[PDB]
Amino acid sequence: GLECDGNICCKKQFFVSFKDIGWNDWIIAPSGYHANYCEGECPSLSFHSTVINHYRMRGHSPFANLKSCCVPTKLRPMSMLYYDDGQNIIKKDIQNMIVEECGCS
Amino acid sequence: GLECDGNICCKKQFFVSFKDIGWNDWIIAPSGYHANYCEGECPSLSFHSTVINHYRMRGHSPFANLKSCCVPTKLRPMSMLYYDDGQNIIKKDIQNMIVEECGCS
Amino acid sequence: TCENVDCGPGKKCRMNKKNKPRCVCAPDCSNITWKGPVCGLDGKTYRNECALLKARCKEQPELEVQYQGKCKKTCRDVFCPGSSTCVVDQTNNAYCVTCNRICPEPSSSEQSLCGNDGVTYSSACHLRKATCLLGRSIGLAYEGKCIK
Amino acid sequence: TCENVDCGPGKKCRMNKKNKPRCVCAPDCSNITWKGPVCGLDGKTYRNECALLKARCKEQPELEVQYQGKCKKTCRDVFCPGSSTCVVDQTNNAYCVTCNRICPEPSSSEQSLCGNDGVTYSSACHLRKATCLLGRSIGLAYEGKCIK
Ligand code: NI
Ligand code: NI
Ligand code: NI
Ligand code: NI
Ligand code: NI
Ligand code: NI
Repeated sequence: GLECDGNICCKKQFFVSFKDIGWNDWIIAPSGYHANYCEGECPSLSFHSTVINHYRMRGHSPFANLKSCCVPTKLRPMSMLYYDDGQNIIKKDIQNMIVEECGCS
Repeated sequence: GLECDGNICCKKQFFVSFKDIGWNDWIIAPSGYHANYCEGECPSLSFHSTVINHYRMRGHSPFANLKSCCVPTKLRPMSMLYYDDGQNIIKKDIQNMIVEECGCS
Repeated sequence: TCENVDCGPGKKCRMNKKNKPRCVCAPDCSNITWKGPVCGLDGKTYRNECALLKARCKEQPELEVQYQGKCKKTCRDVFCPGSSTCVVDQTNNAYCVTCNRICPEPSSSEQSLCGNDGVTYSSACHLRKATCLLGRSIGLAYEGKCIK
Repeated sequence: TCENVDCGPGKKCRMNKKNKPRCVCAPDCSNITWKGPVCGLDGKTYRNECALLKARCKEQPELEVQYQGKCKKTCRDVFCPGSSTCVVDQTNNAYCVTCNRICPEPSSSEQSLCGNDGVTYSSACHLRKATCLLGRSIGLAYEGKCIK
């Protein structure tokens, strides 16, 4: 239940400008993007989350007392053109750039 | 300041057994491992964290009101041998299997 | 059981393979002006803008048309929209971008760089500006002022 | 400024390239019994066990010696420690493992599988058990009982 509303765990749409940040000469394109983020209260999984979640079960011994929190559960890539160390123009499709979904860990 | 002590954000050493979980016939080796996890209170970065962190600065507009939390800041790989879908024996070095460091996001 | 599910604009509910209700991409393609192939910001040619909008919903939330027609090598046959201009990347693919033009002037020469063109640039910003404006990498010959 | 910094066992403080105090790997290699090369659980040959312990501290916290000597292809020349036994993976690399032996007996035949060996196995667990024990993949010919 991501796009933030009225206050739980949810995705907040949020635009960052590379000019604001000071990277507008290093990053050729785009000029900014909706990176987004997760806000709110916490009252498919990686292998690590999956194995640990087993020991989080009510009454389990040993017990993993994991600090639960509103984090990204889904991320998306974005293409970017930027200057490398030789100051050459490089395009890449960069993974994990955008927060697409948020959830309680 | 990871290994948990006496209660902030910190790494908890924690062993999971693939037998406990029910994966001991699928996973050939190892039989379990110290996956670890992060526990505690929150009162190098990915590109996404870096751009968003700029808008988290005291008094910034627009302002990212990010739900801060004790999450892994460093993960490590582990080798594993397991059966694939054809029930063939496969070895891989799997990235991000172990929590090595924890910190407030 | 989708009667009650609402997934907002761009999306529809559809029953999946295991009977469960799921939200799937369904962008509005009902008034696309340009009917032909388009070149996405990912450097991929799409059959039309509708295919690009579905990829945007499905996989790349910031994917946009960067120019009309198929993606091209070299800037020779590329027409960039608006105030954007053409550059090529490392494998000679054309991209339409808006070049930065503002570079702070440094008060020393410690930031100086010598381009492969034999030109001394006052800073990385200055070399990057000439590069974007030229349309293709110039590249760093070595740090410091060019040696005479 | 490292006088005061303490990084626990396996580690030491050392001044880095930019003057800052850092913790670096420094495992105890002062009584290693086996002096020769070792084969790590990652399938890599290490010059000795000390090199393996440094890699464990630096990069792979669960890396262990799985057998002594260089890593081998085929199980022909491999001696597994303890109750462990040898299998080969997809490219014929030898690994020392402890095979599972416990498989629940299913009460139907819906879980049945036909191995490439022409043997009908009652479940995936049963085929995996015969596989580990054989020492090499058998593989699935098709789901269901073997057709006569
Ligand atoms: Ni700012
Ligand atoms: Ni956007
Ligand atoms: Ni959304
Ligand atoms: Ni359990
Ligand atoms: Ni361990
Ligand atoms: Ni540690």
